[PDB]
Amino acid sequence: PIVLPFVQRFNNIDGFMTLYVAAVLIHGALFAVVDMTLNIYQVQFSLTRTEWYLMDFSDYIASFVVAIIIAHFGSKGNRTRWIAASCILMGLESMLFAFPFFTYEIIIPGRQSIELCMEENEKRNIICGNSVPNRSKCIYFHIGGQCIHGIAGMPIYILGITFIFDHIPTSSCGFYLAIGHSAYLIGYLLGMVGGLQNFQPPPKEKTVEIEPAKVYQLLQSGWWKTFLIIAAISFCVSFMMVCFPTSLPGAHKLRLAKRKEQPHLKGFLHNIWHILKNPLMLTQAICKVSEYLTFNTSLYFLPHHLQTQFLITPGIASLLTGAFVLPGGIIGHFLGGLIVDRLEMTNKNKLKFTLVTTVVSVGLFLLIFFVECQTTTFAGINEDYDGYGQLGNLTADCNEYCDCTTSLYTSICGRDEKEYFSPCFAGCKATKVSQTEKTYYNCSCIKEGLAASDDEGQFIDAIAGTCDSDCLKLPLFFAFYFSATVFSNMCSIPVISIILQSVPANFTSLSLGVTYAIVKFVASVPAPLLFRLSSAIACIYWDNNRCGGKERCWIYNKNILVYEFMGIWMSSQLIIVLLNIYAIQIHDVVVHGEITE
Amino acid sequence: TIFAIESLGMIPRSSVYLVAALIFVLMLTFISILVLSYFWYLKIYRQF
Amino acid sequence: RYDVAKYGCPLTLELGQMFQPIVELYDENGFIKIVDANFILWEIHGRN
Amino acid sequence: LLGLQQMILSLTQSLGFETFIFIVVCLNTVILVAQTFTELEIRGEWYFMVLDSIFLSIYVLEAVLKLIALGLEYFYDPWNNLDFFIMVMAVLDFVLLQINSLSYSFYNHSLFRILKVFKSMRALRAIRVLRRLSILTSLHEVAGTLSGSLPSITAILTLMFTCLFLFSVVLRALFQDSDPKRFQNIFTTLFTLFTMLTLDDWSLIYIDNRAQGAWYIIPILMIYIVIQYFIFLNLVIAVLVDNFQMALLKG
Amino acid sequence: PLSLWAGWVLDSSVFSKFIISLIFLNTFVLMVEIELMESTNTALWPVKLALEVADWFILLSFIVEILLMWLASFSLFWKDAWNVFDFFVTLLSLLPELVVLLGVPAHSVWLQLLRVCRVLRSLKLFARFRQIKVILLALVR
Repeated sequence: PIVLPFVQRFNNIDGFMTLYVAAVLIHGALFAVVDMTLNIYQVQFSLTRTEWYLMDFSDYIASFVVAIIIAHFGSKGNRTRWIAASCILMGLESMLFAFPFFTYEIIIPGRQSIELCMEENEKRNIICGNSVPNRSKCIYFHIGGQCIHGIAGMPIYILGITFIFDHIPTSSCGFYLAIGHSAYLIGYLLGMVGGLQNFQPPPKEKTVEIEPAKVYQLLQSGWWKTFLIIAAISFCVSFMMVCFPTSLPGAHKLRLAKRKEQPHLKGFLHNIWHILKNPLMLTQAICKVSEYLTFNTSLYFLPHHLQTQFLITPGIASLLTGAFVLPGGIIGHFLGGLIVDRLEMTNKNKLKFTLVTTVVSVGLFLLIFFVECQTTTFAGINEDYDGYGQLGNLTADCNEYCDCTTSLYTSICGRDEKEYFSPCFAGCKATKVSQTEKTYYNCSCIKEGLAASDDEGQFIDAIAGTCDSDCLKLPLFFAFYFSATVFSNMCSIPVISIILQSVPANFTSLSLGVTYAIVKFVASVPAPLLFRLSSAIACIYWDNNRCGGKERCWIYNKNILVYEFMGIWMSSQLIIVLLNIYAIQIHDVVVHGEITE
Repeated sequence: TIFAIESLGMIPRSSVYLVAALIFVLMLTFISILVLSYFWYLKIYRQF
Repeated sequence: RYDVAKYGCPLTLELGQMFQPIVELYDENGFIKIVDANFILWEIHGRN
Repeated sequence: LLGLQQMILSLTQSLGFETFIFIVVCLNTVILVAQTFTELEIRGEWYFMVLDSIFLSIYVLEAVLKLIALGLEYFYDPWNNLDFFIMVMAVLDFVLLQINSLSYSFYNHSLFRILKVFKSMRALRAIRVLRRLSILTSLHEVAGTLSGSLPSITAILTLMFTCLFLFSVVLRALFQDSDPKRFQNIFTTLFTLFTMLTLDDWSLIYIDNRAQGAWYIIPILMIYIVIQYFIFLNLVIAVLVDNFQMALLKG
Repeated sequence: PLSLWAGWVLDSSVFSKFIISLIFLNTFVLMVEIELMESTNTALWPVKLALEVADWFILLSFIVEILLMWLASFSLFWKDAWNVFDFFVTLLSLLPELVVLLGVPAHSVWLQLLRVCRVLRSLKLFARFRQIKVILLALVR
């Protein structure tokens, strides 16, 4: 008996769009939290990188195997019911991911393993690996969570854009696509910010070795809070959207205005035949594949590039790459949508516009390479430690005294402008710590040094972290990355607008699924293998003494990595340019044939 | 007799590239605004 | 190489200030008187 | 009590504003000119500020009556806007003195200076409202013929402002590390350019700048002085002379 | 384009409002930077550098303004009315960038004369009123 004007306004198209923005925002937040949660889980819980790759590919293959089936299901049934079911499965997924971080928080603690480790011994706390037991259950939980996450998240990005395509005019389709992409982007930002504001240790960062144990407790506690909050929000959104009627009044009015003036396997095969016969769709699909490949490569590579070239600490480098890939991206998406919406862009003009954007992006990438051709301060790789020992003298008496592990070696900076790996191996057996800075005392394995330094209460103080004297190229590179992100995010909206034009209204549901299958299978499966091959080509000097099977390198060759990644990016962009220059002629031929003026 | 003086000066960081980043952000935004106005006038010159 | 056993504790002077090198005479038990003479200052190594 | 109250207020406002306001403002002016008067305040200082508070209470009663009066057209009068502003600062400083306690400096402070200059435009507004009668037609016509050419003199003062600001910028720029101690900041700069514009010891500026190592700054100051002097003074003199000259040509 | 573009950007009120806003913002900012160039406010030092570089951006806006002037009659504009004086003043205001990029201004820089030249050009290109114009015509005759 709800005949309220609140309902009569909530069934409007803007009412649907508000909850779609909220759902895309919470999906982006959950995905951004989940990715770095899996990364820190793999870093902390004593596993190998191949398993991280496996449970990262599990989400992608689940999305691939759910996309076509959910497009086929929504092509015949109500999209709202499937969206609500996906949101319900999403809310279940968030709690299923939260459960291991609260039930199984005693897998690998600092000292809480009282059965096989004792407090008075330091060596016995890092051996007798009972953490490997009760970890396979967590692996099963995480792989199931990734599977249900893909199965519950994909249909959304399919059916919401299907709703936009089938019940919004093209004058606002670009705006809705742009604000949906911006909602996903700001969800990524907000999720990473909430994750990194709690996973990072409190201002008591530099206390005694109960600090890793309390950080280990705190990060799982924070994930347990955040995932239940996300699950409650998703369940509330699902329940609110369930109350929405199937027959939308605004959609029915639009259909009545536009009326004037069985998905069978054979129909599926005919549709695939039409898709393969029209080469515009193939060109746009490969262009989207290359754009996604370039975006993912840049996102995965920029923090590592900052560590190896600008000496940017991992989390700070990832924070920089995140927090400065969004302001360009959201503005580019908004501009790309708004240009088409305000100016009523045509298909040939869209192709020319995308070609111009890709050309200027290629020029900007060339400028980025030219800037990277400049030199910078070099840390390490000084062709053996000044003649005292070889590459492999890191396991000295100074290393053996304080019991350092090679998997967490940081960079110290002496006062003679020489940077040394393993600050504890640098000879410093005393560590007195200030409130805002880490430093090392009484260093004996170090060189002469002691040039200037600075202290008040003592002396012989080696500061922690990587010292930098010429880091002014970073803001320039960040501005160039702003421009590159703008022109990369601004290319995608005209492609989707092109995709809308060539497909009739009744079949517009399956086009998004067809494109998204190539997005997640053809592009997303071999790209990490290619990235690992390039990374193995670059990181020749692996830690073969202890680390073994290529788990942690130390010498990341800046010139080789820059040259290879820029060659890959230039090849992808030139492939996009060639596809666009083919598609311009193809679309001109098709238009001339269909017009025959 | 001996004595050594260490007096602080005012040699700061140049920050020339740090502000050249702002220069590049600015004229890229100006070029984008000019391109938007360019496309708008390409839409609206056919009336005349 | 600077040190303290041969060069003494150095000054820690802040941004540009005014200093007069004023020296007094001392022997055996203690100081005798303030020194009024003609002075010359020279750096250890050489600057301009 | 709407329009009927407004018309009752109009009639009784005419009557009581002619009767009560004139005598109380005359007494306020008498006590204020006996107050300023820095020889009789020591023959006082206790019978003075009590009468100030009493007549400020009378003035805030005038403000209350004007607020309860017709409103918008009362606000439309610029003099009444000045009255409202003066009553705002009057209630502000009255409650500031009334609350006591506080945490800032006192005992004849800069805020107290601001307060007694506040009482100075209070006295000025009392003088302005006491001259409702017998303004004298000769000086009334003289003042009207003064105010006839407002746009010309405003344009000329805008020009002189732009020219002084340009001269201040160029002289502060050319005088860098040339003993700025007289004009180290913008205020003292523009004050030195005011002295240069008002013929005040710029010959002394020349003689104590010859003691410095800069000599070419003296011809620059020289030509700037003479051009701004002749141009501005001649423009204002000519404009006001002709403005009264059409009035002379008329009746 | 070209001359048509110059006419359109002169006719549009948004461009005129933007350029006059930049003009008076630059004139207001110009005297701020000369007041303090020390470590009195550490947090206000990078933003003051950014304000000086915003003035450099105003010089780049003058560069694109003379590009719009190149879009006009080009060689005919080399000998004209006070607009050619404005062009010369903008060139003299672009000159300090060159003399700090390659001149090493530890000498008689004379940057201040060009600065006051561009300041007076901004103070004259401020959409002067008709009351100013009539008295200026009286002064020139």
